Formats: sequence, C-alpha cells, structure tokens
Amino acid sequence: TTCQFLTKAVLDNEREQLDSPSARIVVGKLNNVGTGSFDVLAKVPN
Amino acid sequence: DRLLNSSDYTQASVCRECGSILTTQQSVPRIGSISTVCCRRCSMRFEDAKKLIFIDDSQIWEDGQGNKFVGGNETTTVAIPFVLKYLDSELSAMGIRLRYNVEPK
Amino acid sequence: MDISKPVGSEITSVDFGILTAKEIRNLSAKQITNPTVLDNLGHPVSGGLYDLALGAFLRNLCSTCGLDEKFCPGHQGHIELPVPCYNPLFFNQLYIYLRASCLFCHHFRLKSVEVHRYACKLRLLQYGLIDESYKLDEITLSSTLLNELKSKRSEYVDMAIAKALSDGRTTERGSFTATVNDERKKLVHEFHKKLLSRGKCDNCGMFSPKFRKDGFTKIFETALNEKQITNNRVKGFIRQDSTYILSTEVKNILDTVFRKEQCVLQYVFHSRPNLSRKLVKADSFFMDVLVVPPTRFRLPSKLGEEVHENSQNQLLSKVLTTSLLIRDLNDDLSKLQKDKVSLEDRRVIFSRLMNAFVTIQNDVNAFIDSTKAQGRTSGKVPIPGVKQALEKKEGLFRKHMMGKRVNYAARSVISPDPNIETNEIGVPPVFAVKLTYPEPVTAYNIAELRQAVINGPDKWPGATQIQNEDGSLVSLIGMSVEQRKALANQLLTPSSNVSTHTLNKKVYRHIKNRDVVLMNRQPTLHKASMMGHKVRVLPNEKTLRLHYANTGAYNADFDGDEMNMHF
Amino acid sequence: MYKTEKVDLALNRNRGDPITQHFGFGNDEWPKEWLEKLDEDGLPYIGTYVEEGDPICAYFDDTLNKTKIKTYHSSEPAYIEEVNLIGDESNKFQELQTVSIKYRIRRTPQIGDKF
Amino acid sequence: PEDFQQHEQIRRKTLKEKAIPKDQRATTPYMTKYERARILGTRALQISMNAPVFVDLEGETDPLRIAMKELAEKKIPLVIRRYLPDGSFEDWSVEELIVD
Amino acid sequence: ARFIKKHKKQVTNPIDEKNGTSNCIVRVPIALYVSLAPMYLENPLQGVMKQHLNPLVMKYNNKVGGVVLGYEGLKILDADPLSKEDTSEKLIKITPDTPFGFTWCHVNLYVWQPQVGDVLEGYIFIQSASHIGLLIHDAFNASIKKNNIPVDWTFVHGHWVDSNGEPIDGKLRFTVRNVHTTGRVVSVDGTLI
Amino acid sequence: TATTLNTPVVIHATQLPQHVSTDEVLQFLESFIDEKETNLSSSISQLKRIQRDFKGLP
Amino acid sequence: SAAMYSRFVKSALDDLDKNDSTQIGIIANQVALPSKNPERINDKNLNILLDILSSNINRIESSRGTFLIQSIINFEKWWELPPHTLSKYIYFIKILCSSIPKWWQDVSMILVSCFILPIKQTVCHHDMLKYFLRMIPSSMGFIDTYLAKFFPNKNDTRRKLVNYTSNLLKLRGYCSELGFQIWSLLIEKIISIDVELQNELGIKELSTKLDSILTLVSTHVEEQVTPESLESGEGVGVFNTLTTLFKTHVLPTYYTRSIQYIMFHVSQQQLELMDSFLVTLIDISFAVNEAAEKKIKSLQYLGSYIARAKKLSRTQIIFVASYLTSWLNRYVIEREEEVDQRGGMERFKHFYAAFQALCYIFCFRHNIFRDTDGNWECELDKFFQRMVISKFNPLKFCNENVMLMFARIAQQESVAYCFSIIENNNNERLRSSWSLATRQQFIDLQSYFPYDPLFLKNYKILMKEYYIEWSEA
Amino acid sequence: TFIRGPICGTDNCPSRLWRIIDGRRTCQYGHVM
Ligand SMILES: [Zn+2]
Ligand SMILES: [Zn+2]
Ligand SMILES: [Zn+2]
Ligand SMILES: [Zn+2]
Repeated sequence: TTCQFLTKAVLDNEREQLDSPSARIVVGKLNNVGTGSFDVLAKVPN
Repeated sequence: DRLLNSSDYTQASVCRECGSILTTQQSVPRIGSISTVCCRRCSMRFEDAKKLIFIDDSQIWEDGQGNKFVGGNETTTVAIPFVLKYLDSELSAMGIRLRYNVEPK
Repeated sequence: MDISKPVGSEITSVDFGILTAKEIRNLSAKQITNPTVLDNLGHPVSGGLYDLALGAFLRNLCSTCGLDEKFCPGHQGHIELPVPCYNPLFFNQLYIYLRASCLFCHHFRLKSVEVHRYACKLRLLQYGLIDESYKLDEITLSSTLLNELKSKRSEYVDMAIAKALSDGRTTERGSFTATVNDERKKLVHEFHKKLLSRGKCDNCGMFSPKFRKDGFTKIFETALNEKQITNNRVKGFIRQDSTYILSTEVKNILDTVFRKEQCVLQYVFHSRPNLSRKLVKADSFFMDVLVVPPTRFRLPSKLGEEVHENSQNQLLSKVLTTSLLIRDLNDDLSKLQKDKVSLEDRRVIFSRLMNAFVTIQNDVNAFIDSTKAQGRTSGKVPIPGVKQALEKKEGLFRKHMMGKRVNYAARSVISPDPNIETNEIGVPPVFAVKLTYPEPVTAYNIAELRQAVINGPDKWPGATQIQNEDGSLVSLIGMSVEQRKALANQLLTPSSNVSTHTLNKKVYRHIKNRDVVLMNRQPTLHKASMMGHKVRVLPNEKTLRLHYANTGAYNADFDGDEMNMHF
Repeated sequence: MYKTEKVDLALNRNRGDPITQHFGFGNDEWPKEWLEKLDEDGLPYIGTYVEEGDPICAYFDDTLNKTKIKTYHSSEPAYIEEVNLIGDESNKFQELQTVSIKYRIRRTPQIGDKF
Repeated sequence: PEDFQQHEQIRRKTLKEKAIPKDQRATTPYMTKYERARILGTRALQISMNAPVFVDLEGETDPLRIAMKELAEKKIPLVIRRYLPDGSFEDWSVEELIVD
Repeated sequence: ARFIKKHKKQVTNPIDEKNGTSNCIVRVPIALYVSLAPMYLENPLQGVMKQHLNPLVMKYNNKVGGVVLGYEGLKILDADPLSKEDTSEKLIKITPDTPFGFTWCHVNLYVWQPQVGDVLEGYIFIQSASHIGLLIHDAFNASIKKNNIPVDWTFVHGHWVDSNGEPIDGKLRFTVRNVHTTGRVVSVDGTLI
Repeated sequence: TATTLNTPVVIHATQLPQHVSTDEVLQFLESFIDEKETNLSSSISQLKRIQRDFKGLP
Repeated sequence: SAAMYSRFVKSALDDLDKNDSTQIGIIANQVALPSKNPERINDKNLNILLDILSSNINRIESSRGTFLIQSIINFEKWWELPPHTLSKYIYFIKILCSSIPKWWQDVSMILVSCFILPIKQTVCHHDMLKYFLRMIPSSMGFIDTYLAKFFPNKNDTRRKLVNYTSNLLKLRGYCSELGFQIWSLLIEKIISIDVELQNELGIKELSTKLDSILTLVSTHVEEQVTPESLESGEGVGVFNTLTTLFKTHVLPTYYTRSIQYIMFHVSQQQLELMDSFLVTLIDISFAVNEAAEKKIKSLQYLGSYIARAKKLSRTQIIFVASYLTSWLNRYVIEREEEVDQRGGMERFKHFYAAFQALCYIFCFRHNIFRDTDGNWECELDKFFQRMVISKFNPLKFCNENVMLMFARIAQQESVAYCFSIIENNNNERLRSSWSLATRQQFIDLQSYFPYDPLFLKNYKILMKEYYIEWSEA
Repeated sequence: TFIRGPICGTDNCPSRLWRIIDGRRTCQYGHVM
C-alpha cells in the first residue's frame, strides 16, 4: 500500500539505510547477497 | 544487467549538498565559457546574495532566461534507475522530499 | 551501463521528508498560472503547463538549460495556491492533533506530566534503550511535586543516554531494530489514544468545542454544551494575569500548540535523533504551493493517430482556474472598507470563499487522489489522480521492477536435439547474426574482430558496428567490403587523446560457440527454469534446439512451447 | 493464409469534406522504384511479391503538394491477391477513396506448427 | 576542516578494526564458490583492459580463460575482503586461500 | 545562522621585506579521490600522476583557490587499514561495474593564490587608451582598466604617461581588484587607486 | 572535457596553506622541472619562465 | 556624416553609461549584418566606431557592452576589409583581448577556423595568433583543441584539406610547444592516408588528395630538417616526433601504403637520420618485450628498407646483414635442439621472419656483398646453406615468392642451392607442422612489404632519387 | 536509405541521415550514433 507506508516514513523522518533487497533495487544498488558479500582488493608490489 | 542495464540505467546529477536529483541543471554559459552542473535549490538569486567579502567568478552561473545565481556547485553524478526520477518527481508533487546521501562528501 | 563510464559517487542512504513552500519557490524554474496549455499554432502558452522553462517540448528547446527534448532532464515549476490547503496525505494526523488540542492554554489537553513521560520514553527509544524506557516508568518518590518528578525523569534519560553512548550500546545516530520499532509504535499509539481520551483540559481545566470532519477533508466546530459553558466561566477568574472552520483557523491553532508542545513532538516525529535540529512545524500538514513536475513527465499521448491531453495536466489546470478565480475574490474583498459598508455582503463573500476552498480541496483530494473527490456526473467512472497512477493496476513495483520489457535477447519455439551437449543450446543463425556482445578490442582478439568487421552485418560470424574510444558508434550497415576492411585496420590504433587513452574500441560482433546465454521458459517457478547454456550455432535451423535432459528443469514439452534466450 | 487490409484515405476528412488525397501519382518528383509494385492508378499490380517496407499504395496529397505512399507492414512477405475498389453510394460524383487489398501468405508447414 | 580529517581517521580506523588482524582471522581457509567466480570475472575484466598479465598466454584469446590460468598458478593479485554481519572484515589474499 | 559564507577570500597574503610586494606562493596539503586505470596496476603512482596530477599543472583550480604550480610527496592511502605506511604493496578497491580502481591520495600542492587586496608587480607588455597589460612573474596575465588608473594620468600615441609627465615602463606595482579564473587562462584585474 | 579518467572525484585541503620563501620556491621548481624531463611540455616551459623570474632575469 | 557619426556613437556610449543600451544595439546590429547585405555598416563609419572604442575600451567592459563586442568579433570576412580599415579592426581586437583576456577564446576559434583559407589570405590570422600566444601562453590549451575541431573532413574539398595543413605547418614555426600535438594531428590524419590508397591497391580522388597532402608535408620537412637545423635547430624535434608517430601509428596499423614513405624519405636526408632509423627498426624487431607480430612487422620494414632506400651506404647495409647473420647464427647454435622436441615450427616465427628479411635484402643487394677479392661479406656463401639445411627449414615457412627468388639468385651466385630442398618440401606437401589458424596471419604478415613501389603520380617522381625499383637492382 | 534531415553529427560531413529501425542513425561515410 505504497502511499500508506510512504506517509509513515515521512512522518517518522525515516532514513532508508538501503539494506534490504527491495530498497537496493529501488536505488540501483548492487544486492547484499552473494558474490556481493565481500570485497576484492589487488595486491600491488613496488 | 536487466534492472542494471536493460532496465533503465541512467547516470544522473545529484546535489551532494541538498541530496536532490531533481534540482540540478546545466548552466548556460557566455560564449567561450564551458557549461557547469548546478543546483537550483542550494543557490541564491544574484541580487539577494549581493545584499549580504567579495564574490568569486567561478561561483556565479546563469540559466537560459538570464537570471544569475551564486553557489550550488556541489554536484556529481550517480548511477540510478531512471524510474527513480519519476518516483521522486511524483513524490514532490505530493509535497514529499527524498534526500539522497551521497559519498564521498 | 558501460564498463568504460565508471561512477565515483555512490548513494548510501535516503532520507524522507517534506518540501517547504520556501524551498519550492527558490528551486522553481517558472511559476505556472495559465490554465490554457497551447495556442492556435500549437506552441506552449507562456506561464502555462508546457512553458518551456519546465523543459524542452516537441521541437522546442528548454528555456532553462537550452537542451533538446533528448538531453534536457526537465525542471520543476510551481503553482501558487492563493489559500492554504490541507495536504491530503496527512489530514488524519492533523485531525488527531487538532482534536487533542486545548484551544485555551494551547497545550494538549493531556496533563503536561504525562506528555513529558511519553517524551522521555520515545527519546530513550531513539537510542534503542528499551529496558531504560520501562525503568523510566519506575520513577516516583499537585503542581510542586510534579516538576520535581518531571525533572528527575529528565535527568534519568540524560544519564542513560550518556551511559549508553560511553559503552558500546549506541551512537548519536541512534539505534533502530525491529524490537525497538515495535516498542516505539505502541507508545505513539498509546500516546494518541490518551490524547483524544481527555475532555476537560488537565492543565487549565477548560472545555474546548469539539471538532468533527468529512471524508472530503472539511472540518466542523461544534459549539459548547450547557454544563460546559458553566464550567468554563467558573474558571474565568483564574485566567487573568456547528460551523465550517477555515483551514487558516486550523493552522493558527496548531501553530501555537506545536510551539508549546514542541518537546514531545520532537520525538513523536523523529524515530532517530534529530541531528538537523529543525523544529517540528504545523505547516508540514498544509500546502501553500504545488510542485508542477517537469514537462517530460506530463507529455500528451498518441492513440494511434489521434493525440490526447495528459491527464495530470487536466487536473493541474483545474487548480489553475480556481486559483485565478480566488485571486479575484480576494481582489473584490479588499475593495471593502466596509467601514461604510453594509454588513450582509459579509455573508455572500464567505459563501463564495467556502465554495472556492471546498472545490480546490476536492481537486487535491481527487488527485491523491480521486477517492477524496466527489463522484462525477454519476457515471463516467473517476479519472485516476496521481495516487491511483502510482498504485493503479499492478503498480510501478510489480510492473516495472519485479518484471520488465527487455531489449537484447530472442524468443523461439524449441525443438528436441539429442546431438548437442546437455549443457548447450542450439542457436539458429538468424539469431547468431543479429546478437552481438560488445567486444572490447585487444591484442589477444584483434585477429578475430578484424574478420568480424570484414564479414559485416550480414555474414555470420560478423559484426554490426564499432564503438570508438570517444563513445561514438559507426554503423557497418551501409558499407562496402573496402570501407569495412579500412575500419578493420584501425581497430587497434593508439590514442590521439589523453582523455580516452584508457579505453579501447569495441566491436559489436555476432555471438559464437565460446559464448554463454541464459535460457528461460515461463512460468519460472524455480531457478532451474532459468539456466546458463553454452552456445552452439547450427546451420539451417529456424528454431532453438534443446537436449531432452533439460525438459525436467524447464518443465518443457516440445508441443510448440517457446523459450527466451538472453545474451 | 489470406489477410485483407482496408486502405481508406477518407479516414481523416471531416464528413463530406473537400478531398485532399487521391489515388494515383502527382507530377512532382518521386522515387520511380515505386512503379515496380504500383500501377498507374496508385494501386498495386495483382500478383506482385511484397515484403516489409514496399509500397502497396500511392496517392497525391494536396496539403503536402507531394505524392505519398502507404507501405506494407508485416515482417512476413506476401503476394497481392485481389484489389477491390469500394466505390461510394449517395449517387456517384465521388472519386475513389476506399480500397481493399488482400494479401496471400505462403505456409509451407514450419517447425512449431501443430498437427 | 582540521576535524573532518580527524573524523575520517576514526571512521577508517574502526573500519580496519573490523577489517581486522591477520592473525585473529576466524573464517574458512577455503575459497568459497562465490569468491572464485567473482575473482575470475573481475580479473578477466582487468585483463580485457590491458592489465599486466602474470602468465604465458599460449594462444588463449578468452580473458576468462587467462584468469583461470592465472588462478591455477596463483598469480592473481587480488584480495577478498569478507564482511562479518557487523561490518567488520577479514582480508584474504587470493593466493593464500585453498582453492577447490 | 547559516554559513555558505565559507567561500570568502581569506588571502591572507603577507607583505614582504626587503621588498614591498605580497608573497602569494603557498604550499597546501591535499587529499584527493581518484581513479586508477587498469593499465597502471603495476605503476599506481605513475598512473595517478599521468591521469590526475599532471593535468592540474599551470591551470587554476577552484579548490585550492589559485594556480597549481606543481606537486610533491604523493602517497596512496592503503584500503588495508592494517598495513604500515611503509610497505610498497597496497590495496585499491575495484568498482563493482568496471575494472577501474578508486583510491584516496595525499599530495602537496604549490599554489599561486593572488587574493583581492594583494600587491603585485608586473612587466608591461601592451598600452592602449583602454587598459595597461602586464605579466606577473613573466607568466600570468594582468590588466589595469582605463578608470583604475589615477585621473591625472594621461595617454598618447600608444603609451601611458603619469602624474609628473614621465612615461611608465617595465616593472609596475599594482593592487589586486579581482581575479578572473574561469577563462582559458587566469587573469588578474589590478588597480592603481 | 572532464571525466572520471582525468579529474579527481573530489579534492580537499587538509591544512591551511603555508607560505613559502623564495629560496623554497626555487628549490621546488628546480626538482619538479628536473623530474618531469604535450600539455606537460608546454607547462614545464612556463614553469621554466617563472623560475627564471625568481632568479631575476628577463 | 563623418562627424555626425562620431556624435552618434559618442552619444551611444553616454546612453550606455545610463543603461538605455538602445543606441549601441542599433550599431551592433548594423555591424553584425552579413558580408552580402548592402546595409551593413560601411568602412568609413566603421573606421570611426572602431577608433573610438579602442581609445577607451573600459567604457565597454560591462554586461551592457557584451552584445556590441560579440558583434565585432563575429564580423564576416574581416580579413577581407580594406587595408586602412582592416588595420583598425586588428588594433581594436589587439586592444580588446589585452584588457579583457576572456575574448581571446572567441577570437582565436574564428581564427583557427580560417585555416581552411589559403596562405596568402591568412597572414593577419597568424600575426594575431603569434601575438596572443606569446602574451597569453595559457591559451595554448583550448586553441590546440581548435586545431582538432576544425580540421577539414576527408570528404571535404582538397583545397580545404591542403590549406588547413599548410597553415598548421606555418603555425608550427612560431609556436613550437604545440609542435608535437600538431604533428600528432597531421599523422592521425595518418589514418585517412592509410584509408586512401591500400584498398584501392572516386578512388582517383583520394589519390590526388593524399598525393597533394604528402608531397606538401614532406617538402616542409625537407626544409625543417637540415644539418644547420640539426645542430642548433628544431630539425631534431621534427624527426623525433615523426619517428615516434611511426612507432605508434604507421608500423602497427601496419597495412598502410600512403604513409610510411614520410620516414622512408626524411631518413635519407642525412647519414645519421638513416642510422637512427635502422637501429630503431632493429630495436623493434629484436626487443624481448615486444609482441611477436610487432617483431615480424619491423622485420618486414627492416628488409624492405635496406632493399629500397637508394641513399644507403654500402656499409650501413653490410651493417644490417652483419646484424642478421650474427643474430641468425646464434639462433641456430642455441636453438636447433628444440625442433625435434615438443612444440611446432611456429615456436620459430621470429627466426623465419629475420631469415626472410635477410634473404630479401640479398635479392636486392647481392651485387654489393662481393668485396674486392670476389669473396662474400659475412660468408654469405657458407652461411645461407647452413640455414637452408638446418632443421628449421626456412624455405618451407617463409614467403613463397621470396624464397623462390632467393633460390634463383643464390643458385646463380654459387651462394646456395635450395632447389632440391624446395622440391622435397612441396612433395611432402602433396603426400614441421603448424596450426594454420595462426599460420595464415604469418603468411599474411610475410607478404606485405611497406616499401614496395608507390602508385601516387607525383610522390613517385619525388621518391625516385630515394628509391631502387626492382628493375634497377 | 534517405531521410535528408538532421545533417550529420560529424563535423566532416554533414552527410546525410537515414535511420535504421535499430536506432543507430547512419550517415553516408558511416558514423552510427
Ligand atoms: Zn542542492
Ligand atoms: Zn532543461
Ligand atoms: Zn488548557
Ligand atoms: Zn558523418
């Protein structure tokens, strides 16, 4: 019930921390599941 | 890719300062100068800014109509689904404001 | 999405809030005031809904940025509402606080001590301190005692938050889990129940007239009852040291109550600590302006050959007419003295004003909302307002996020084949020649891609275009063999430009046996109805060929059922 | 398979209006490849093979001072079977405004056909 | 301005205290099936854009296959940062993880 | 109650001795968040230099509020917060979508930051009846508009003449009226009153 | 023009700028010019002119 | 009139200090008109307007003044104005960009765009570019991009192309610092020259185009590079940047017919230029880091060059032979043992590549390798045979037509006898293995000779002094 | 394949736009944008 939950969010001055799968799809953020559950770094010499 | 790439992937401007993706525009520059990306919310009408130190040249921008503005230069681009812009637009019709916190500051 | 256009900035959270009429006026690209949208030559009417400051429209260039219908993002403008309106989203909450108010001392009619006890609890819950909010209730040792009680509860909350911050248990940003959110919601409900449960004001002892509503956002004020007027003048000495009621009266009442009861409201309206330090204002429940969304979100439609107006514009222009009309009522209203001037016109002016407020309020309701609009000409069925557009049919989430129309990819009837591998898919050349990966050109593949470009759009395995380092595309379609051979020899030339020096060209090739696609048969009820297969291009085929070992997964029958191939 | 399409360039005109568009060719300069599909009347020769994008109709538009062309839209190629001139009643005088074109599409039975 | 610097140093310090001592690591010494796939894809991406390559190509033209080869010889200069659910993390080098 | 006014020219540039001009050369430490292309994965410092720093040289930069002359002591901040500032092996986080890295860096910038009010000296290279054109440190453009030159100064066909009837030449001392920075190259507006 | 390839995403001064003596400006110009030996070429050319002026010349 | 107009403007300026702005705008609009419209402000009045504006430019440096200024910068065909009036326009522009550097951006853009005009008609444009590049060195940035932006397209008229290069060369000669970027631009046109000519080997067009362009470039370079200019000059600069662009563009793309003759030709101006090119080629063809295909392309270049370049000295040639036999003798001594081991004959691409080049060199210049005695330099008689009978069996893997011609000639000179090894080779063929997926690119790479004869009318004639046709050898 | 309109988005034409259904739009020398 989109507008109801929205009304509730506004009146709470809520922050969407963007952790749920739904929220991340909304904002275009890579999902928190899966191959996304860790970071990759490169070992560089010199 | 599907949401990402098919879906409506869009590089869009945000104001890092007010966190909006709806109040940015390209400046309209004098001929010879280059256009920059500015926030209509975070900047003063030129007159009002004078009416309150010296004001640097890089801090003034203009629109097509011709009004001069001071400030609003804290913009970048973020990758969002286009439909987000539509949702934000509809919400502001209803008097509702989304504020995106962008990093790095 | 292009791997050679990286993005540095990243959105990390979103904050919900309310646009103030000050913000809107400042950001606005144009104030819209004309109901009329086009002129006799089909150009945008200036100051109308297609005004070019709101963005490029058709041929015309945007007057704000100067960009064409393609690169102009659109800009918002605003309408000036000549008289405040309730924001239809929030009218119920407004109703609660209005009813709860004491129109005499301007606190809530609930005793200050109780209200403070709620403020203490909610404040503790901003930091996730659930145990502490119950301990707060454990505090007890007539108006002199109460302020010491209030005071000692207050010093407990501070001590608890301080202690909680020093050890691990919270940050200044608060702590917000489900169990916390549950306790918070209960309290706010309990608080609201207690607000409306009071008759006589616990603080000054007076009775305020009761407020009643509509389903169409109108507020009536029922004058005082006999026992209650008697009770009120008895308290007359201590204070010495039905009807429609306008939205402006309501706003004034709440404005003052929100000043006085600010402490509690500061926590009722913030689930997290309010670092921003903004006051909670009554205005938040009202609109003095409407944001006109950019022209690109309000374009006309073409139903085949005939062109139809945008329905959101039809609604906005009704706001515009009423607006002009009220600005005229307001003009004749000032051309009273009536210092002279005979009273009754007072009744007629009010009659016209009530009329205006009601119908603008209806048009707003209808948009947020056609529900809040009076059913039209009994029949027709209502025209959807913005609320219904966002919520209508299956809704944005289900129709354009869960599910989407898609671009690259193919569909075909499937046919059985025992001669391909159980992990392959037999691809007809008709597909193989039209589907390209964008392949980046490198030392290791320059031979291959040279040949593809030479082969062209129509000989498989070939290519349909080349992306240059400056992002531009070159079509291989109209081309001769020599022109193609030329482009094929410049695939790997160095950079003559520092800005694009990190990029290489891309060849939009036809796909081949090295490749992987995603096969899909609907309904897709488990993940094995969407698997990755290795490509095997098969000459002379017109359908997709699939080994039997896969029917189980896809639930495929070979009775003319179709599959999708995604690349 | 047979498909019948109705081309009716009285579709826009506001009721017994002056006639803007008449089947045939104008004297301005127009492709000429057009005559491969179309006879002098602006109707297609019977029997003609016709694939997506080809002309199936040519008329002269007065408001444009140009000779324009209704094109064939199916992605499946076909042949022209019957071209019917649907004249109008209300006593003659009126020139040609309505035509029916019947396309013939070959179906050698394909993969995916049901038996 | 002086104190934003301080703020950043605190953020980054606590992040590392999540991101943790090498000798206090506690997760699986095996490379996960997820880590493997992403390591391959990402290293393949870098190969496609002229990353210095640490192995003999021997005629290979598929950058994924080149990555696989690099993985086999443990010459992939990537590090996996594993996040525990409180946001603290362990850094594991591709070479040190047991691959299978 | 609100401070965007933290874009106010705070140069302060000191007056000199044995001399009379303002020293505007300054050394400012910066942090900068930059991309590293995959081709530089074995030469990250080289890459940061060729991609980001080198293009800043001898151009005005809005953030340091002057012209960048050059840079010293580039350092990459290891994404591994547990390593010693010593080691030459560092981590740079890779974009999810692309093969590019992004890291923070520290470097030192040398900046010529003439603020308004400062006293500079220029070498005269042009004299019309409309302005005097100078070159500061034989590098940066200056210009004194016709009515920033004192009223009793006269012109001829040409070349200017001062209060006492003698022509001006070579080195001239002026004060900064405004610094134009948005054009192709920096340009100083100077006054003599 | 400016992309993520040639332009920092953001720049911040970490301290107040410190003024430098002429002797320092000269020592810096010296080494910076040496270390860096098309846009860069025409720029060290200009730096070369500035270091000339700081030694007093034409 | 004469003095009436002097009033009109003098009024207009007063009126501008009051902000009415009408009078000015009337004037501006009058000057903005097209070169064609009779109603455009005439010379005499323009003389006046200009000299008045120049005399106190500060009166105009305002938002109100912008439009007027824009209208004068945008004055059509100003270079076409009569002497005296032209002079006043120039002095005005000079004055303007001095008190207001901002406008230099607008003025120079129009200037560069005029580079499509003939040399005789540009003096004023260059005079102005020279002036302001000097006084505003920072401009070199955007004005360089102009050099890019306004380059005529390949389709555009030849006179446009030939002009716009004539000017760029002229520009080069007073703004050296842009020199590299310039040469990079011309070369990168480079690619269009590569386009012109190979495929064809309309087409009649590209011939005379590409022909007019190269003949120009090379004659300008013949002048730019000279011994005097090499010791104290920027001759060195030109060679360098042309050699760099050869390594980055010509060699790789590496199927160009237009274009590698710039290096063929400058090379042979002076003995050291040749030396630098040879050693440069040698470098690229035997460097350990470079990709094999690069090494093979260089080796083709190397062999083609030695064969063709007329101005080469006997000893520079023997130098290349001495390098190749030396490098070859080592290969066979250190590697022959690897043939009967696991792998294919492709492992030895590089060997054949070098042996080809040397054979090729012997075809064109065998008459030189006989010293006074009648003996062979580098023991070519004894040397060739050794390779021919080696396990690499060069004769089978190198270009077929060269190996054949080498056979013919070598046999004739009592230098080597290959013809039985050839017989054996294509017999074994009818009845030492290499994939053919990758075996073809090699056969392709070994077929291309970057200095096989030219087919552009003029260039050919110009090259004659620097070229050995097969008939000559 | 012609429509003349929209010159060409390449400043070495402007040569002459036809749109293919795939939306590349193609100019004769062979820019596809
Ligand atoms: Zn903003
Ligand atoms: Zn716009
Ligand atoms: Zn009360
Ligand atoms: Zn084009």
